[PDB]
Formats: sequence, structure tokens, C-alpha cells
Amino acid sequence: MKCLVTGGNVKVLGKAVHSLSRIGDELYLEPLEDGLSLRTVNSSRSAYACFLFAPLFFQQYQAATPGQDLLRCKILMKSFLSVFRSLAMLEKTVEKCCISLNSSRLVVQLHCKFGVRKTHNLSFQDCESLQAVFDPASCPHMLRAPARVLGEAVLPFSPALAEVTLGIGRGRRVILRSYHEETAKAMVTEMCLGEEDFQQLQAQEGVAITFCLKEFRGLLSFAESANLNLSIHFDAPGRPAIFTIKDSLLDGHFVLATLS
Amino acid sequence: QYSLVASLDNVRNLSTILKAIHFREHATCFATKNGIKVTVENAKCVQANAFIQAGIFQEFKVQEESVTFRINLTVLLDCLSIFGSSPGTLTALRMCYQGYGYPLMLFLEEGGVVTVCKINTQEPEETLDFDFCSTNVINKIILQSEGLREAFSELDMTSEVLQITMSPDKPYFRLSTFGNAGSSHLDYPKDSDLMEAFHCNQTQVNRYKISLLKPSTKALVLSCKVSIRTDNRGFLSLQYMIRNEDGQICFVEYYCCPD
Amino acid sequence: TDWVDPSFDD
Amino acid sequence: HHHHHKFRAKIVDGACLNHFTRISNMIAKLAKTCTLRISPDKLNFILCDGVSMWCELEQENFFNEFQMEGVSAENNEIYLELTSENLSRALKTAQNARALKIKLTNKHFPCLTVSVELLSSRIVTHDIPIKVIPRKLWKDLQEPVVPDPDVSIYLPVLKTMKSVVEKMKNISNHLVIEANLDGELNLKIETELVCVTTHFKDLGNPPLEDRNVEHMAEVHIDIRKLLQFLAGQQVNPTKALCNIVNNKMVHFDLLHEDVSLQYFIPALS
Repeated sequence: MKCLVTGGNVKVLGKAVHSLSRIGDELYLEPLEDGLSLRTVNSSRSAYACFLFAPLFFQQYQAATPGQDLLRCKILMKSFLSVFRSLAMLEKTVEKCCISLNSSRLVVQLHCKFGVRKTHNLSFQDCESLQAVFDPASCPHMLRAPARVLGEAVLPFSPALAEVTLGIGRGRRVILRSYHEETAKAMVTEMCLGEEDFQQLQAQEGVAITFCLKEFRGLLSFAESANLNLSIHFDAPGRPAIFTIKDSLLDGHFVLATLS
Repeated sequence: QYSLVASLDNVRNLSTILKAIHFREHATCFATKNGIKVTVENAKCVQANAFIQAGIFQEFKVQEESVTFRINLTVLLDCLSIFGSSPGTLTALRMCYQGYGYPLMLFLEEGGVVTVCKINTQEPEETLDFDFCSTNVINKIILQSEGLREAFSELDMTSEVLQITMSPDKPYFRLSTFGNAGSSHLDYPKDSDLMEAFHCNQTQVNRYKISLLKPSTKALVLSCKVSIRTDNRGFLSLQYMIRNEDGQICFVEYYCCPD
Repeated sequence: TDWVDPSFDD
Repeated sequence: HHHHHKFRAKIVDGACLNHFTRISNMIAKLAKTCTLRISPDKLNFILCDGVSMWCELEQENFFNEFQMEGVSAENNEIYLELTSENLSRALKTAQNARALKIKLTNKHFPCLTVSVELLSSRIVTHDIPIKVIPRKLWKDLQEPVVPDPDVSIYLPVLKTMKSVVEKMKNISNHLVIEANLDGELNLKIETELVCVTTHFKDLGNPPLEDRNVEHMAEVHIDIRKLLQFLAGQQVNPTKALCNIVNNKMVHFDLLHEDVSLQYFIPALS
């Protein structure tokens, strides 16, 4: 496999890795015909995250490893995050990023300014595919809004708040309420949004789901810094919620379990 | 009467450079006619020297031809920055050391407010001598510090050693680490704009404990230029050209033994 | 101890 | 779980709003738990640990709407215990907001409900859990008796004090603060290795068996508690008095804009 990234897409790739790192401890790489797939799951596999980078996202993309089978692997998330840990430096210093398969290690080369080259020889494990189908169209309820709108909506909560409730109230109002599992009481915070903030709202009123805010922040952060729209597809409580983002040459979707 | 009398219109011209070698609790100070040399050592392998020449001080008078005392560097730096670490609002310094058995006296003044410090001094122990002469230097490289500042701040600290390769051939100048995640190489071509001087006659590969070399980052950040040298023993010399707030040039040096 | 011996091309 | 008292108030002035936020931020630093006192004309934030704190707001100066009533007309007061962080977090939303509403509610349990109107309209509602203090305990939540200080002196620049104190904290935890009637105040720490003394002068003294003007009154205190108080002072006040009762207590009498702040730090030994 060989993936060559240039220009602004280098920082974009870095942001995606950052976003995934806030979900799971292991990064799953799988070069496909329709592009490079970066995936992960949380410790309990109650959260699933995937970034798909189109072939044209890369200046050069070869999924196949001549002499090898198709790469299906995993790397320690912290290790891969380390290569892209400072996004501010990715932008200022890194001009090109090359991800290739040497057959021992996964090689990540950063072609930097003034002829400087940084080479990472990462160890990896051949493993199972993390591909799992989660169709948004199967969900009866949905909403879509600019990521920055949702970023504002989550701002009032504590950074340490684990779970948040997304609900649809009277007047087609969208409500975000902090969730707390019960001898001292916690402050309840409720952000209440008008439908004007939303580009699309298709959900019966009274419907509410509770999911992990910490993980939701992970995807939201990527979509914010990229100024993209975020869609939330969901069903009944206890059923997973599907969070999707779309750009011209990449797809991102997070699947979070909801409380019962 | 006083063995050492030093004065500064700006205390930061002393405190800033001293912070670049602050990786131990204690430091040995040497005051000659040239100025003040502060030395910090660790594990009998690494030594950092800060040189503040007499020309920096608005007043710098020394009696005997060498005054040496040991002191708590952490306390000294706490006192030198007693009026804050981020102030046209300056803090004047007057430093007085009577002699053996007497405390170091610090008189800091800002906006009329005066802080008087008195720090007791300990028995100076033998300063290591790495015996590093230019006539024994094998390879030498001078780099613009800015283009290396952040790349160095990131080297994998989970690795045990930092491997420095300098060569007339590719990759010319390489910094390598070997941590849990795997291998990592940082390469600088000799034709690079960051490369101000390249004098490598012979391929040399030396390894150093990264824990010993990590504090030199502090010097790198303050420096505008950095000189990297290895000798026939494999000993490392890192010299940092530091421009203070008055445009004056002072130096910090790091020696480190091979592993 | 000896004063600094700068190796810079000054 | 009923209470026949009530309280409703509103802030619409941006200056008052930011100002109300700074106060809650200041209190959260001084103690984790705080007692809020509601009267028809004032709001008080009370700490009585062992450091005391008496902070007083005149209501007319912050709220465009304000209405309360206690359990009885004779004792027309409300005493509420709450976690300071909760109010601070709630009011951090109120900063640069459009309007602020605050109301005593009892949905699931007695709360101080903070409704914040953000402009796109967006409404943030914080339900701050509160503990209603019985009238029996109001005696322990009154204005502190202020002892006659041996020396009263105007404080220097609080930002200068904070910088000196926090660096002194790195050296020792025991701080001596001393002052005289000749506009001088010293901050002293002293260990076996190092002595540090910071000299403030020309500070001036408020007027009124008289003592020598140069005679120094002092008190040993916990430097972390002084630093606590100084850090909570993001802005330098219109009035900053330092009252020292020799070897007993230091009393800080601050008045910034509308808000009075009384802070008491006991002698360490």
C-alpha cells in the first residue's frame, strides 16, 4: 500500500486521527478500492468510528501491496496519533505525508520544509476487518445542522460531562440536556435550540436519546474545524445513533449506542 | 568588601538564560573578570553551563580572581522572578556575595517596590571537566534554531537513547529514537537553508541517554543558532547562541557523554 | 572553570 | 418538601452581567461551598469556615427586575447553601449573554434556576441544587464582628502582591504580613535556607494611648489563603484596605464598583 497526501489534506488527515483517538485505543487501517479506511471502536464496542478517504483525496493512492495480501491491520492509536500530534506544525512544516508498507513495519514519512524529512517506522498487527454496516436511511428520525451550531449547543456543558440527552420538544425545539446517573445532587444543564439553527429536522416530538458526549465531541471537533454539516440519525432509546459527515473526497461516520 | 557585585537594569538578562539549564535543584556559580558561569550537572555524564559575561551587567565587579559558591538554583530563580514571569516595566537587580560562609544577597526592585533576598550557600563540589577541545572535534554542524525547535521538542521520550548521526554522505544529519511504537528518524540535508555550517569529515554515530539531553530543549527555544559537535571520544557538545532583550549575545553549553 | 569558547562562525 | 419563600430576578445590562459573572468566579476560588443570602434589597455571599468571607451586593445595581419574600414578614430573608462551582459554571454562560433570569424553583428538588438567553434565540437553563438553611441557623450566618485593627493601611497593587506571594509560595507556606501607620507593608517568608522580604512603601493610611507611627503590627498566616484571595481579584478595586490585628488576624476590606468584599485570615500561630 502507498498513500501520498499533499497540501491542506495533510492537516485534514491529522484532524481525522485526532478525532478517532477520542473514541478508541487501537487504529484500524484498511486500504480499499474506494479508498483508505481508518476505523476504531471504544473499549466496550458500544461506539464505532470510521473515516473513509477517497482515492482522489491522495496525490497517490495504491490500495494493493504487490507481493502481499490486501493490508488489514491495526496500530496502537497513541502511536499513530504521535505522528500527527501537533496540527499547528502539520500545517506550517509538513508539505507531504506518505503512508506505505515497507513487509515489516508501516512507514509514515513527513516531507517537511527546508528539505527536512521525518520518518516513522511503526509496528502493526495483521487483524480482522472492522467493517460494519450501519445504514442511516433505516433510522426514522434525523436532524442536520452546521457543526458549529452543535458546537455552540454543547458549549454550556461541563467538559467532564459523560452523557447528554438529545430530545425533540414542543414547537419543534431541539433540546440538549445533561444526563446524570443517581447522595449529593448534580446541576442539570439544558441547552434549548430553535429549529432555525437546523437545516433539516425530521423527528417526532418527545423522542429523546442519551449517548456519550465525550465521544460525540470527537466527531464534532473534526466537522467544526472543517466547517461541515453534521447529520444525526436515530431511532428509539436503546437503539444506536448514527452521526455522519460528508466532504467532497472523504466520509466520516460515528455510531454510538444509546441508553435504554 | 563584597567579593562579587553585579547589577542589572533588567533581571531577565540573568534569569532567562539560567532557566535554560534548570534541570537540577543545585548549581555551582563561578565569578571571574569575564562574568558569571553557572554549572548544572547530572549522573556524571551531562553538564550545562550558562555564561553571562561582564558586559551584560550595568555593573560587575569581582575582587579575587575566582569566586565559587554552590546554591539552590530553584530558589534563586524563584527570587529572580519574584515580581512575576510576564511583565516597559522592568525589574532591577543587585547581586552581592561577601565570601565563603556568607549568603548570596539579592536586591530586586520594580516600581519602587523592593524585595530583599538572602540565600545561604553550600560547599561547592568538584565540577566535572569533559576536556572538550576544538582540536579534537570530528564533526561540526551549525543550525538555525527556529527550524529545529519544535521537531526536537517532540522526539519520543519513551525511547532510551537519542542516536545522532553526522556524515559527509546521506542522510548528512540524522536524529533517531527507538521507543515502544518503533523507529523514528529526523533528517536534515546539508544543503538545507537551516544548515548554516556543515563540517563533517567522517561518518560518526553516537548514542546518548535522552533523559540527559531533554532539558537542552529549553536552551534551544531561547537560542537563534545552535552548534552541534562530537569528538574522537564520542562526547557531545551543544552550544546555543542566545540573544537577550538588549540584543546582546550570551551562550549556553551542553556536554553529554556517550552511552 | 574556563569561559565559553564559541564555535560559531563569528 | 415545600418552602413558602420565593425569589425571581433578572439582569439585562451587559456590564452588570459580566460583573455578576466575575463575582461567582471569585467565590468559587475562595471556597467550594457558599451560602447565598437573599434580602429585598441585597444579595450576600457568605463563607464561615478558618477563613470568613462577607460579600455584599446592592440589588438595585445589577437587576432590572427583582422580587423576593421570606417565610415570614418579620424575618424577610432567604439563606441558600450551594456549590460555588455550579453558580460559576452557570454564570459563565451569562457572560456576554443577552439577558439573565434567576428563580427559586422546586422541580425535582429545591434549586436556584439560572436561565440564560443567548442570541442566535437560544435558552440555557441551569438548575443549581440548593440547601435551604433553617432560621435557627441564621445566627451563624450574620455579618462578622469587626475587631479594632492595630494597624489599618491601604493595599498596594493587588496584581503586584499576587505575583510576589505566589512566587513566595514556591519557597514556604508560612507568610508574615506586617504594616505600620507610616504607609509601609512588608511580606516576609523565612526558612533555614532563604529569607525573602518584599517592601511596600508610600501606601498611605486611613485616618483615625496612640502608638508610634513606625511601630509594626504583624500576623503569621497561611500564604495559600492570601494567594487564594489575591487570585480571586482579577481587577484592582476602588478601595483596598488591609486591617491587621497583631498576631490574631488580617482583615481585607475591599470595595470595587458596587460590591463590598470582607475577607478574614486568622493567625497561623
